[PDB]
Amino acid sequence: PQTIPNFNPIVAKPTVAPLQTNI
Amino acid sequence: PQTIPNFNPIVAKPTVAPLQTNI
Amino acid sequence: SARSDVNAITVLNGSDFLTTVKVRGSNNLTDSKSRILVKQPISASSFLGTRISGLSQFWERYRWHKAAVRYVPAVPNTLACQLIGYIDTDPLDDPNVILDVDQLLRQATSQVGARQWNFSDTTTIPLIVRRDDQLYYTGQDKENVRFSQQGVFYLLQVTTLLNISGEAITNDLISGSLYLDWVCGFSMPQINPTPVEISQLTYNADTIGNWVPPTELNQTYTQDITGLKPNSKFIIVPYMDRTSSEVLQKCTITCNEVNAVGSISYFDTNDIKCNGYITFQANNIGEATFTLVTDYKGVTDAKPYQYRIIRAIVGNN
Amino acid sequence: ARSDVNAITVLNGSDFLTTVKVRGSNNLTDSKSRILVKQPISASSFLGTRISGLSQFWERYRWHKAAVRYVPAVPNTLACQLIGYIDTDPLDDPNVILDVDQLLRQATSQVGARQWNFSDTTTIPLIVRRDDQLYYTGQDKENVRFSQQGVFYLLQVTTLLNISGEAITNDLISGSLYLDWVCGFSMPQINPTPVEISQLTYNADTIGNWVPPTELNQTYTQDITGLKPNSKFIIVPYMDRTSSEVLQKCTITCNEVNAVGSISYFDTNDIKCNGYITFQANNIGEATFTLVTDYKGVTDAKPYQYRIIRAIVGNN
Amino acid sequence: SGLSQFWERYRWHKAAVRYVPAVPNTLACQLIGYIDTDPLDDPNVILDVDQLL
Amino acid sequence: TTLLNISGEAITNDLISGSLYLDWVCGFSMPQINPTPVEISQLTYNADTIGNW
Amino acid sequence: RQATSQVGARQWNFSDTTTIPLIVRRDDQLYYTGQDKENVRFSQQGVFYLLQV
Ligand SMILES: [Ca+2]
Ligand SMILES: [Ca+2]
Ligand SMILES: [Ca+2]
Ligand SMILES: [Ca+2]
Ligand SMILES: [Ca+2]
Repeated sequence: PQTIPNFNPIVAKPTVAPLQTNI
Repeated sequence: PQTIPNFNPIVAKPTVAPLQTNI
Repeated sequence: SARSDVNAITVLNGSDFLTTVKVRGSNNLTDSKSRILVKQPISASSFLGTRISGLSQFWERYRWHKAAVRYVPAVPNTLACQLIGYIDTDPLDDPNVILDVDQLLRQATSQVGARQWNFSDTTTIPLIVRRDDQLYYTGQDKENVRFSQQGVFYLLQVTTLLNISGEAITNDLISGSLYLDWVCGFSMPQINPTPVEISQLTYNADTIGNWVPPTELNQTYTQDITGLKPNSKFIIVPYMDRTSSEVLQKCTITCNEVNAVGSISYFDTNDIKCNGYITFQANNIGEATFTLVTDYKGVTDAKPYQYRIIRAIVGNN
Repeated sequence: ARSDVNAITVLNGSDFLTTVKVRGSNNLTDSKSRILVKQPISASSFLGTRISGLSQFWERYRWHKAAVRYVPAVPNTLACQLIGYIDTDPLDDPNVILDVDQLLRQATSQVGARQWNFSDTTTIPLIVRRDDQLYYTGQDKENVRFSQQGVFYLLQVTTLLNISGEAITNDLISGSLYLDWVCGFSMPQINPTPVEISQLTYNADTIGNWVPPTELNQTYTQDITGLKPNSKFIIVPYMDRTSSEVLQKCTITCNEVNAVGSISYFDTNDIKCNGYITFQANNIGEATFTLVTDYKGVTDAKPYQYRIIRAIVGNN
Repeated sequence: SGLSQFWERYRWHKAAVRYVPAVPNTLACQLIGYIDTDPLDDPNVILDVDQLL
Repeated sequence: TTLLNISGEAITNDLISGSLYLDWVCGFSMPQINPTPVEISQLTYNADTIGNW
Repeated sequence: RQATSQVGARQWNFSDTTTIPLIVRRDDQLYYTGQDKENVRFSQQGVFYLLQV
């Protein structure tokens, strides 16, 4: 009620970082 | 047109190499 | 046919290369202003040989349709730091004045296009476009910046870097680079002169000031020079057309900032001396600040020492 | 955003090529001087004309509707018919021809040829080939038919005249040539141009000495070496010595392109050590300077000091 | 490149150049690669490093 | 716990390790405008040191 | 380059595993056992060349 939307949102997305791909 | 198939193809498949499995 | 006499939008695309970053260690990191490491506008005519700066001395206006600043690491994942970047569309909203470090970072994750990332991975900081039809001018920033610059890229450091053994590194370190893929649209054909081309340098020398004299005998006062451009790289040399009786010694030293090459002196007894040269870049407001060391005995000076400034007109400089 | 796409980007503009001077009776002998300007028409063949800086950021060009103007700077009281043709085989060289008749006759047979008196103006066009060939960009490395859609020749049919109809003899500047282009580029990149330093830095450490003679008054040709082949420099005087005699020197340079400056010396109860000269260096590592030598201290007191300051830029 | 000697002319409809690394992520160097199509204007003549990149 | 490195030994020096966000929701009630605290400390001279030359 | 032309070649880091297969001619040929006496095309059905980059 009486609420402006999307004032100051944030979105986070993780990933990884392996030691070798070894294609 | 006038094209022999699959002359000298190559296929690559990546993987990873973690630091521990920790089963 | 030819000789059109018409103005037309020309949309273009490309990728470029900004400057490498330089992360600060421990012996160069004690204030809020050390956390901030690159203050770099995001206009068009603000580089050297990028295909966007050289390509913008040939039109007059521009507008970033969509831009993005791309980070690429040059480090292993075993190193640990964390840094954020944001593009402020008000180039005279300056974070030069915040003191507490936490406030400096909270006003960065408020702008509507900010990111955060480790210095061992990659991410695109986008530019955000005002809701108007405004067209910004190219060229050097002359009087006010809100005509020319459409943004300012502030990258700033949160943590302190460190090796695998936890020992915080003491010196600087190169942590990758920035590339800026872009799409912009220019309007008016012309040539701005401020990025002149090589084989046209002239070495102007027509500005002759004079150092203010002291009032007492021994003193180490200071002096500032106004009227210079907001940013350049000048050099000074002495200039002396006066007389003396006893000693009239003096020794000016470089300004109090990074750039410094040597010293300069004045001494007017039989073992006369007049030599020296200082190099520097004027501050963003367009002046400089020297410091003097005078050690003569005469008080009725009435002969302010003269000096000189000279510069090479080769580019924006 | 990244696209990895290639497009054409048709552009438009107008430019300034050069000025033009017509030969008089004395300088006119045969076909080699009959021609007076042999100036290629490519995109990267100018000194900063918005296409020699703008055809640095693409590899390939192709004109569409180029055209060349002639704008005079003379009255109607002079006349010398001249013609102009843009040839498209740039290896065709009219200097081989020796008879002036055939020289004027392989010129107007070209399609985009125009013939006019040099008291009025005229537009010479560029006739574009039929196929889809795109010409590279850069300087002319080794071969030319990749990098020139055309050259531009401007000839001089029978000699000048005067109000009373006589041929004058002195050389004369007549007008200037302009250009109005529309071209289509492709493949964004940068062609290189040799550049060894890309940011300012001053070489404020070099030092030398000027020898005065043991003579009361004589002018010399004191020379300097250890410099670059061709560059710009500027001298500033200074002195870290002593003297108690009436010395005086007001030396001056000997150059033609850049001799704007002066130097002075004076060493007594009043002092004068002001001045600057800036010059070009011929391709030897050499520069000539002349002294004044109006001092009374015949005995050699001590030679003075000077210093160059080389600006480390793209190339000096 | 032996089988191309049996035809005068060619044209690459497509091409691409993979990079198949050999190291772990504990070694770091940005390296940059491209394909220039004017094979005469070369980078060897540049004498600085900031313009070469 | 104390710090530990790759090899199981204690680190000697402090450091920074991360950051902290705050994903919130909130509800305000009464429209008004609170003041801003303006404060200033008066002057104070300090002459309590005898000098020597 | 003459190794990534044969019809059963592989490439891999020396920290992982992969199977290099043998490829079989389109005939009924039977090769002899034993030491290689005079000519090798009777006895050996292949030759495993491993080589370092
Ligand atoms: Ca702001
Ligand atoms: Ca021809
Ligand atoms: Ca021909
Ligand atoms: Ca190229
Ligand atoms: Ca090229």
